[PDB]
Amino acid sequence: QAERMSQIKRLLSEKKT
Repeated sequence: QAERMSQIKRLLSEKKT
């Protein structure tokens, strides 16, 4: 729900953390 646990899995996105 949070942009936290999902954030760890968006390493494939263009430029996100």
